[PDB]
Amino acid sequence: ARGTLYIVAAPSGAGKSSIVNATLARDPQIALSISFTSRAMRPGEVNGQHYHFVSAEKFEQMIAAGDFFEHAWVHGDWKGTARQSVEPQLAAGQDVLLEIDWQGAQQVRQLVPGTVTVFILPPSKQALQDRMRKRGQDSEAVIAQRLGAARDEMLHFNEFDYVIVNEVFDTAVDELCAIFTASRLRREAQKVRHAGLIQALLTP
Amino acid sequence: ARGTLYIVAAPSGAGKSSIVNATLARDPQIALSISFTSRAMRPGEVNGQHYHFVSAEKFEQMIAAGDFFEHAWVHGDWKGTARQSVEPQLAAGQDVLLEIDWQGAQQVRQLVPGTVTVFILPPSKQALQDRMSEAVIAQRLGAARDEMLHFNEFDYVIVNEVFDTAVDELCAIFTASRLRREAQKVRHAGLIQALLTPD
Ligand SMILES: Nc1nc2c(ncn2[C@@H]2O[C@H](COP(=O)(O)O)[C@@H](O)[C@H]2O)c(=O)[nH]1
Ligand SMILES: Nc1nc2c(ncn2[C@@H]2O[C@H](COP(=O)(O)O)[C@@H](O)[C@H]2O)c(=O)[nH]1
Repeated sequence: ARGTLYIVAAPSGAGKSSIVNATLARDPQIALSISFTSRAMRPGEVNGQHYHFVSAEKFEQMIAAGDFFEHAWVHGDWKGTARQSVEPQLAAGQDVLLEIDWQGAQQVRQLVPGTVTVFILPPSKQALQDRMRKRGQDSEAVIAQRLGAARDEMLHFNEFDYVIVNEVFDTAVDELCAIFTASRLRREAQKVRHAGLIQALLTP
Repeated sequence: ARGTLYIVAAPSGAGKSSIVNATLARDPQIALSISFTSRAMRPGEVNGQHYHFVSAEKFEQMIAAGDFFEHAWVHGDWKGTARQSVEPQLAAGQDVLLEIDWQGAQQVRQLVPGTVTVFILPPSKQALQDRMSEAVIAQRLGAARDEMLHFNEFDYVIVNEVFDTAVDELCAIFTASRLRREAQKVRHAGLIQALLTPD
């Protein structure tokens, strides 16, 4: 039985990665994917942990080679989910969670129909600024640019099945866990998981 | 934000009632709806607890008056959800849970947009038989299979193997359903407008 594909999107600085990491620790049957990006490393980021950082030429080499399940030009740099991070896992029955923008989510929706997609909103525009200057010394000009890029991402929230507002951290984690739990209870998934039981109950 | 309408159906002997009651204890923002029925009261039954018991003539008067949100002929008697048990609560932002048969669930799905329907199955054929005179027992098992044949009409399916897990799963369904986009667009309309407006 194929794994379920999950998408959790949010502008950076809304706290999605902390929510996802806490959610997966509680629900370990879902694997996280590490994206590729040609954007420059920001302070505090670790290559091979937050992203696989590569050159633009290497990334475009990987585009041309067909290495990406989805990829997109995100805020003036390449971002991408490697084919090897998703397609074999899903084919092997492993659930996979992608943290990608709306452009990537749209490509994934056309590739995998039943993807479960969640958007996480910050509790205010101010909340975005606060989390950004606690991740590293960014200039006012860069903070203004990233805030603008955040609004651009949030304009596409309506494309997602669920919306979580990250007001209380432990509550947002509970809510993302409820969404993941509920998705395994959907009729079509349960028909597969309990096919034998259903056959027994409906037999005369 | 309007309340959500939830439907939980199951054959007899699947344990649905205990799961629903335990779920309501955990989630007090959910009102349970008391159905009307024309079935005769058994000695000791309390009108207004499990049902609002009325005469068949009164039930049929309510059909004719359009008073029922949904109603059906269930196991040889009338059963019905009165409009007044649903529409005011939902309009006041209170979630409402209906315990009705598959015939009723079909009517509600067509009427109310975001209706969430859940079907609960026993963990095995033996477990169903155990929970249940040979002809009466066979009759009740036959009614159970007829009910379970319609599980495919429901959005979610819970197999009641472990009780506390079944309650967690029902709670997860209620929680997740409130996070659905269209509900959140209403609930957070002001926040969304601010976030999407430029400087
Ligand atoms: N399409 C796509 N977007 C990604 C990928 N990885 C991260 N992003 C998204 O790019 C945006 C910018 O993230 P940041 O550059 O601040 O780390 C975020 O919305 C993030 O989720 C990816 O693999 N594909
Ligand atoms: N359509 C409909 N079915 C109901 C209603 N209340 C109970 N039922 C159904 O009637 C059947 C018998 O319920 P009982 O009274 O025997 O516990 C169950 O399948 C239950 O779902 C109602 O308001 N409407």
